[PDB]
This record gives sequence, C-alpha cells and structure tokens, in this order.
Amino acid sequence: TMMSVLANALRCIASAERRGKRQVLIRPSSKVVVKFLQVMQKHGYIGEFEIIDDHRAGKIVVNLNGRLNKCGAICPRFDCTTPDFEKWVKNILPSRQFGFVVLTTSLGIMDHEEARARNTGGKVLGFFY
Amino acid sequence: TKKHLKRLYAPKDWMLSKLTGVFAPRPRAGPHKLRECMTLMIIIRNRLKYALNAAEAQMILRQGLVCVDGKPRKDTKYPVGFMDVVEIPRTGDRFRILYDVKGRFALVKVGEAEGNIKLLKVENVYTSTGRIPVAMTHDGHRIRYPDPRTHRGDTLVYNLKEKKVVDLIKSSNGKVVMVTGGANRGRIGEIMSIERHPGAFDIARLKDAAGHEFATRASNIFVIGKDMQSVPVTLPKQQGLRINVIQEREEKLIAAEA
Amino acid sequence: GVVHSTKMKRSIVIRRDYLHFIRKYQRYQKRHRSLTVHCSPCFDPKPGDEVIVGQCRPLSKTIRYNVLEVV
Amino acid sequence: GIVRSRLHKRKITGGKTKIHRKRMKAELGRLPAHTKLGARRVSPVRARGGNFKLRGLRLDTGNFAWSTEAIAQRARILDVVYNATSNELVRTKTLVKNCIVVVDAAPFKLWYAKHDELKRKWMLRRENHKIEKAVADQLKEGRLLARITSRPGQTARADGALLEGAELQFYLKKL
Amino acid sequence: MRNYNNFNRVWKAPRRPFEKERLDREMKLCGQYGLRCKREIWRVNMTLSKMRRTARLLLTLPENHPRRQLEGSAIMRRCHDYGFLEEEKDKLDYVLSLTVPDILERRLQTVVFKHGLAKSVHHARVLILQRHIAVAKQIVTIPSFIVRVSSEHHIAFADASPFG
Amino acid sequence: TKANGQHAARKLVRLRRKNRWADKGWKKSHTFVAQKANPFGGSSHAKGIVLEKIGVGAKQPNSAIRKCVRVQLIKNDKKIIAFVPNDGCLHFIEENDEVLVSGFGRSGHAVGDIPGVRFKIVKVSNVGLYALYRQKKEKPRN
RNA sequence: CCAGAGGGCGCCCGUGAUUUUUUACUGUGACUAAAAAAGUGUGACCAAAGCAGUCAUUCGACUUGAAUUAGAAAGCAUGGGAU
RNA sequence: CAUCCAAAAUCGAGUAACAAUUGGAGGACAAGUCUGGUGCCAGCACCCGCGGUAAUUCCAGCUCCAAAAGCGUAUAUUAAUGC
RNA sequence: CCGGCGUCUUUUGACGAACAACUGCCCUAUCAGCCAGCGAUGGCCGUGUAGUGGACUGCCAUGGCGUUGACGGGAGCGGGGGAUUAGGGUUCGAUUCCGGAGAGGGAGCCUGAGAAAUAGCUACCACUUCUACGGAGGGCAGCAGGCGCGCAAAUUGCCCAAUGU
Repeated sequence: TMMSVLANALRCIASAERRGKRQVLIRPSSKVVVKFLQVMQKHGYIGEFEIIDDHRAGKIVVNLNGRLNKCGAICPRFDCTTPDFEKWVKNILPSRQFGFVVLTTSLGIMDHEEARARNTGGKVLGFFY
Repeated sequence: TKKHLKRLYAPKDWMLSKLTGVFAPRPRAGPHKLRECMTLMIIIRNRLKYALNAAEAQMILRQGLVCVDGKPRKDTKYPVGFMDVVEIPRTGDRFRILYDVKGRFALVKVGEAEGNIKLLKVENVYTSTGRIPVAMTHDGHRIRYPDPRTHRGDTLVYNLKEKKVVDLIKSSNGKVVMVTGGANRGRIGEIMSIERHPGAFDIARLKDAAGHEFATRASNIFVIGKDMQSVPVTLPKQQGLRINVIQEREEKLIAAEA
Repeated sequence: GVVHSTKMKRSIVIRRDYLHFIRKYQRYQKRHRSLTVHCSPCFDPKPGDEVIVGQCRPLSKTIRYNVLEVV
Repeated sequence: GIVRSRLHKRKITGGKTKIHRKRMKAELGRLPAHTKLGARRVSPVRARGGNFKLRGLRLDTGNFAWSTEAIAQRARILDVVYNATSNELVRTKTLVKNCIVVVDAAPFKLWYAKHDELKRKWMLRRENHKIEKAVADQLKEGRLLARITSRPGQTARADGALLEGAELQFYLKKL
Repeated sequence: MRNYNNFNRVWKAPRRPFEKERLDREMKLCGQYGLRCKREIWRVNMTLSKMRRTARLLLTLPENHPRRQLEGSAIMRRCHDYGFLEEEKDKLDYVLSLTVPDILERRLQTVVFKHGLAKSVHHARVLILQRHIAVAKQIVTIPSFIVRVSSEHHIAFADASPFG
Repeated sequence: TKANGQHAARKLVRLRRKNRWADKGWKKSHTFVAQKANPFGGSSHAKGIVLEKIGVGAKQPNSAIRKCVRVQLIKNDKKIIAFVPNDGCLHFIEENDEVLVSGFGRSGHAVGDIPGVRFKIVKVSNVGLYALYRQKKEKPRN
C-alpha cells in the first residue's frame, strides 16, 4: 500500500514536470495535500488546481506552468527547530536563495521563512525548488 | 566530616582565583549555608583590604575589633550571608551585606540607626513546651512569642539594639520583594501572582519596574517592604533592574573614553 | 502505569512504558519498567486498567509504592 | 559483623549481587535480647545516637493499663498464655510485644471500689457506666488477660494494655 | 599536580606540504616581509581562520538575534583597531575579505620600515631587537607586535637609543 | 536498504553491531586475540637476547641475500626474526648481546623480498645502530 | 457609626459531570558546581596567559571591573493545537 | 626574569670559530641531462620498483630542496573513509 | 558593683552521616532460560537497627524476571572533561575537581557525634626484622630513596614567608 499520502502525490508532479506536461492527475486527496499546493500557487509555481468530488475520495487535478523543478517529501517528518532551520535549508536544497522547505506547526502549514518570523519550529513536511 | 575545601569547589562569588593557593577556607557552621555565605577572612582581606594575608585576619578578629549582629566576635571563621549588619567601630563604618544585581555580594553603607534594623524571613512556626510559640528563621534565630498573624515565608523586622520583633510584613499580595539565589539575585519587583502546585515547588511570577516579567520559586522570595516608598532598608548599587547585554557593553565603552 | 498481573495478596504488578531517544539514528525505542506495588484491599483493578501510584516508605523488598486511585 | 543489607541477597531477576565494598558499621544487627520472667536484670548497650538502650532480661513486673477509664497501675506478670509468633516462645514465657499474658489483677479491683464527700462521687460514677461480663468474672477471681503493647527488648520496661470485649473474645477462643 | 594554566597551539601546518603552489606563496611572503620562518605565516593564518569562523556563523542568522547583534559589533570593532579594515565597513562580509598579507603588513617589523625609520624590513627587525624603537613611549623588542592605527603615527625611537 | 520508521531504532542498532564483525578494522581494535598474537604485547618496542645470525634468502623478482637475526623475547619467551637495516652492520650485532626490536612499515603484511619479517633492529645495546653506521659512537664491548 | 438589592474578587471545605482527561512535538520560562570550551572588556612590552587594573595627582577617584552564552537524555511550569 | 655598564666612578663580536641540525632529490612528493666507486653482489625500497659494468633510486663527494632549534623512526588512536 | 571566659541537660537551624528511587550507560546468543532444601516474590505477627525494609525469626500464600536480551562470561573505577571531525559523528578518561572504594591478603573488635580506622587494636595466612634464642617486633598504594619489573618515567634538597587545617 501507500504509507505516505504526500509521496503518492508529489511523485506524479515531479515526473510530469520532467516530461514538461502541463497538467497532472492526483489519485487521492487530503486536507494536507491541499495546503501544500496552496503555498506554491501563491509564490507562483502553479496556475490553478481543481478538487473533484466522487463522494468517496476526491481526485485533485493541477495545472503546471512548468515553473517547478522538484517537489519532494520528507517522509519520517523529522523534528526541525529554530536553530535547525539552517541545517535542513543547506543540506536538502540547492540554495538558500530560492529553496523552500515547508513545515507543519500548531499554527498551520507554512514556509520556513514564515516559520522563523513567528518563531515556532515543528515537524517537516515537504520541500520544493 | 569535611574540614577542607578547594578553591574551585568553593564559590566564585567569593572571587577567588584558579592560581595562587590550592585551598580556600571552609567556615564553621552557623546561620547560613556553605554556598550562600561568605567567610570573614575573604571580606577583610580581598575586599576591604585591612589585611594582606591570612594571618593578619586572625590578628584583627581573635583580638576583636569587629562585630556582627552588634555582638563582638573572637571567631576567625564565621558565616556572613544576607541582611547581616557588620560594624567595625574603629573605622566607624556600618556595612549591610545584600545581593547586588548580577549575582554579586553587595556591601552597602548605611546610616547608624538602620544598622540596628534587620530583616529575617520565617521558615517554620511551631508551638514548643509551655504552649510557647516559636518562629524559626532562615538564620536559625528563634523569635519567642511571635504575632498570631505569622505564617511561613514572611519577614519579621528585628531590632538588634535590644532583641525583640516589631510589626511584621507578609508575602501576601503585590509587595516589594527581592530574590535570593536562583540567578535572579538582587532583582527587585512586585509579586504579580503566586502559583500553587501542591506536593511540588510553588512558582511565583514577579514583575519588576519598567515591565519585563519573569518567574522564580516561592522559596527564593524574601520580602523587603509594603511598597517601594515604604522600604525599611537600603538598596544596593543597582536598583534591582537588569539590562540587556548590548547596553552593558555600550556603557563600558562610553566611560572608558574618559 | 497499567496492570500487568493481579497476582499476590494485596500486591499488584504495574508496568510503565515510555520512550527513550537515540541521537545517532534520530529514532525512538520502547522500554518498560515492570514494577511491584502494594495494592490496598479497597481497590482490585482488572488487567489492562490504569492505576496511579504514589511514593511511600519501603513496605517490602521491592515495594515502595501504593495505590492512590484507579481509572 | 552482623549486617542488614540487600547486598548478600538475590535480585528479582534471580541473579546475584557482586561486592566491591567491605561492610559498614552503619549497618549493624545485634543479637536479640530475651525477656522472660524472674529477677530483673538490665544490661545497657551503647548505640549510634550517642545514647544507651536497655536490654530487658527477665522482667516479672509490668505497668498495666485498663482501657476506657483512662487509668493504669503496676502489677505482677505471672504467665504467658498465648502468642501469635510461635508456641515455643509461650512455653518459656518470653515477653515480646503482642503476647497475651496474665497479671495479678489486684490493684484494678481496689481502684474500682473507689470508682461523706467521697460517697456521692461514687454514686455519680456508678451512673452511666457498665463493664463487659467476661472482664468482671476474671476480675472477680483475681486474674486477667492483658497484652504487652511496649517492646521490652530495647527499653527494659514492659507496659501493657488490658483486653476489652471485642478483642478479648477472640484470644479467649484461641485457647 | 595541580596546574590550572592553559596551553594552546597558535600555529599549525597546512595539509600536503609539498604542493608547489603553496611553496610559491610562502617564499613570496617570508622573503619580502623579512619573516624568520614559515611558522610566522601560519600563526596569523590560524587567528584569521578563527575570526572568519564566527563571522560566517553570525552572517547565517536572521536579523535581530542576540549573537548577531552583540558579537557582530565586537568583530568589526577590532578590525577598525589595527587598521585591517576602515570605518566604512560594517557588513561582516568585509571581515571575510581579510587575507594573510593585511595581518603581516601591520606587524611592527614592516610598520617601522614603512614609516621611514629603517631602510629594509630585515634592517627594521634588527632595529626592534637592539632595543632602539618604541611604539609611543614603551620600548617593544618584539617584531610581531601588531600596531594600532592610532599608534603607528607615534612610533619614534627608544629613549635608550644612540639613534634617539 | 534501511528502515525510516520512528520506532525503527533498535533494528538499525543491532544491524550495525552484526556487520562490524565483517570488518577487520573493527576486530583489530576490540579483540584481544590480536593483542596476544603481537609479540610485543601491542607495546611500541621490546628487548630480546640475540640467539643466532640467520642468513635469509629473497623472493624471485629481486635476487639478493639478506642478513637477519634470530632473537628471543624476554617478555613472553617467543622467538622472532628481524632484519639488520643498515649496510655492513651485521658486525655490530653479536650473539647474546641484548638488542631492541621494532616493527617496520605495514605490520599486517610482510615486507617485500623478505618473507615473514616485519621486524627491524633499531638499537643494539641501547646504542643507536644508525650512530655506529654513520660514525659518531663506537660499540661498547664494555 | 447604613436597612434593603443583586452582588464583585480573594480564602477554605462539601456536592455535582451525559464520560472529565493525557502524551510526543514546539515557543517561552523556571531549576542546574568550578575547572574546560565559545565569548565581552583590558597593551601582563606582544604572545600561550591572567582577572586584573587604570587615572588624576597625592594625604583618593572610578560607586572601579571581574560581563555573557552553551552544556545529552530525564524531571519542572505555562502558552500553541497542525501532525 | 627584569634594570644597568656610571649618577663623580663599573665589561665585552668581524671568518661576527659566539661557525644548525635532522631527513630527502626515478614515481607518488618539494629538489640532479651531475662526478667517482660497486655491478642482481653489497644494499636500497611503507608501496610501485632500483642493482646482471650504459645505476636520475645503491656506496661516496659536490650541488639543490623541505622543516627549523628542532628533525627522523616505532606502535596505538583520530581525520583521510559515502571502506 | 560590673565585665570576659567555661560546663550539665533540654530545644532546632547549619556542617555532615546513613538509606531509598525516577531517567541514562561497552562487547558477547558457538551464554536462553533464571530464582525457592538454607528466602526466591508477596501477606500476617514479632525481632533487630539511629531508622524504613525478607534486614532477620516463626506462620501462611505461589509468586517474581526474560528476545524491549534476563542469567552467565570478557574488557573497564564513574562523571565533569581530553583528542579528532564542515556537519553527523569517531575515539580516549590511570591522572589535579567532584563522587565511590582500598591501605600485603581476609575476618573480627574497641573508642568516638561520626570508623568496621590500619603511621588504632585482635586472630589467621603469605612474607619479613631483631634476640647472650627466655622472648620481642614489622605493613611506603604518605614524601624522598632502594630492590624487582618493563619499551618507559626526577632530589634520601630548602621553607612554614604564602595558601589551608
């Protein structure tokens, strides 16, 4: 089976992006997968997306503008902290300039940049370039 | 039974050095605990400088020229903790030890009639034989016949001119209060609230003047007065307010340009 | 802690379970303290129930605890 | 010497402790004192507190108390009827706490008759008072059953309380 | 026993000492500035690496962090002193543009020569060690004494000097 | 591969503890059979009493004769071979003279063109043998 | 030296819950020997170092300085409520 | 250690004999198109390899190189190791 | 007439002593079962101790621990900390400070507030020194120093001036 929802979604996006395809299908939907997409659509990396309803589990559909290069998943959801933002941001990303790690917090779902700003660490979620 | 102490294992609030000597004095047991006290010899020698050597401190004290609590002492080693008045009548000076801001022993200089005042925190109350009530203090003093309103952790104003206890002061409500130990030493503020955790340490939250709240243990509360304009005793060099690291460094430079 | 067994007269067996952390692998492990307690004849909790236990003076060789309450 | 320690004993896992330390004088048993009947003999020992404790040997007298009326008088210890711990003890008439015993009973009798100015005090005390039946029968004869509620082996004084109905009825039936 | 005085190394040898690239850039210094041996070139390297480590670590941090604030001003302050950097510098990237020569340049040996009080660096190393130089009024007979930006304009000569 | 679970820890630990026994760079440290085997006891040097001078051949690609010394060890009563590592200093070693013995280079493999010998003779009678070779000191027979 | 009115906090105890409620994680705060390390000040001639000293100018001044940070788990308090 | 060679009065370098050494120069690895001696011998060589009379590696001299009042050698341990 | 010392007993702060527990700790399964006659786990009543307690006697019950590695074996005084590493880590800790233990090997004991003390005592064992041989002693892992040992490590010096007791 699949033991991470995110992993199932963002291996469709990455593959599709490397083939230059301008839409992708996503088999499941979660409250979580939504939030992840939302982020990247603000910062300009996605055109739009639709959630469709089968009344069992939804099928997300996304429009890629080709502005992504990867969307990963950090699977164990390891604990990152106020000092350790530095660590992750160096090690898994090609840059500090345009690398975006996305984290979970009690507050919501947000970029590392906004995480530091509000001074709360948390468990990591995923990342994109 | 320990009868030796090494300089490193001794407090560095006595401000000994790593080099020069190997031992430090272990004082005779008395009112105050080993960590919170400062031994006579340390004071006279390293601070006041009426002695340049150990032997010179014996010369002064054994003879007697020095009083604490207004009693003359022939003791070479004796504790001096907190709220103790020491008087050398030869100089004619009256020191009152306290906790200075930044964890330092303060030596503060007082008018002569203030040096008959003293403040002792109560630890336990209990009834002893004959139904005679007793407040036992943090300096080990026994106050016979305390007021019926006395409670644990309150202060008793204590006349050293002749021994008795005038009106008390409670730890109740917001009152001007200062900290003992815990590395918030000498910092003064109002009690904002007193938290309770039964079966465990009772947190209290203090708020010093110009805001900046903080938390310290109930055990480390020592009352001063009713209000900051009703204080019975003097404050050390700084008023009980700490400042940021940046501002320390800034001011150090500004004065060094003179 | 829970109830591991109800065996013995006025003595129960409690099992605490917690998590230790290892830095190198960045991953937790499960480790349990199997402990003995003196259960008051007031209470008699079933296996799997959760118990609360306090700190009392020694009462046997192994027993240091006592049962305050039961859930 | 004799010691009180968990470090010559098996663990809960069935394993064995291993030593690295020679035994302290802090931990320290001593041989049991044997209090019996006969002439009083008291041999002190010095203890760790800087004070003495007294080894009762052969105490034949005790300070006994009657429950409910808040009194007491001395009387003579005659016999031991019973004990929880062993039968062996009882036969040698050793005195150790929570042995049932037998006493002279004479002063209690004397007292209870005192329980013109005097005379009306009696009538007031007779009123709103009663006594168990099994008590009074024995107290008439001049023997009684009591318990020794002080440990005589470390004080060299044997004090006891006198049995009253609830508990008396139990020890009686065990005989 | 009972010694509580520290020891530390101030100099270390770079890895792979037979690099012909490194050899060039060693001799170039040690001959020019009149240095005794390579040990000196390394001594400054260490202390520079040290400084550059904390500066890197500070630079990483978000704005308005206590480490950044306090310790940033200090690093900058002490490069204003000794004249390594000027007072138009503040970034903590300027600090990372410091290299080995700018240190050596402010050693007493070179400063003496450059101020016009000797005819060579070799000659100025003698002038130091023959006890005939000063750094304001204080006789200094160490060539590795780093000279303040203020006090390189008050060098003069010793008052023990037959040349002064 | 590996396990990425949160509570996966103990499986990881036990895996490493197994697979380090397939390393010989683990065994060489932790195991005391290695220590025992080494003729010095794992000490830096040892002394021995010279027994006999033994002429030793050489391997096929480089034909030479090599001068070696059969020595006995005071410490453990083991015998060993060692090489004389200077030109024409076989003289300066004589029978029943105390002598020191060292390892040479790689100490798990024998040196080229001398099989079985990892051992070179540094000092004869605590005198530096190099010192005798390139003359400074003279050998005592005192 | 206010009858009545609802009261409003503080304190202690008693009673009531259809099923009270916790923990990891995180932010902040408590509580925690020195030596050692990171670090602030300072021309021990520099330097490893040290916690000293420095200034007028005398029959002392600086309210002289001797900052500050980190220091595994585990335990403590209190916010947050996504996973 | 420091301060000094008179304050009236007190020493002293020119081969500056007050004279720097320990390991290297085929490759790895900074430095010999050298000269004599030896000739698969003697020996060198961590490893690759040198020596059978034509030796850039041996045994000597000169020359140059690296570090320097320190420099080689042995063993263990750490980095090198994502072996 | 007053002052300064000194002491009995009682009282409780301090300086410490003695117990207990929450959490953590190298390798090994070609060490998987361990524990109860003579205490293993618990209950009940006593005994003992300064005190709690299977610490111990008597009686009664049949439990306790284990692949989340018990039990056994090997290596090792523990920690603060050292070395090395960009990071993660890797490795060391006999040794100045703190804690524990020991004084040739073992056991027993007195005195004292505190000791199972060892430049205190008693005994045995392994050594070892004197004796007109009837007896009497010795314990450096305190400082120097000597012998032995091994690759390997200082003067039978001066001083209580300093730092402490």
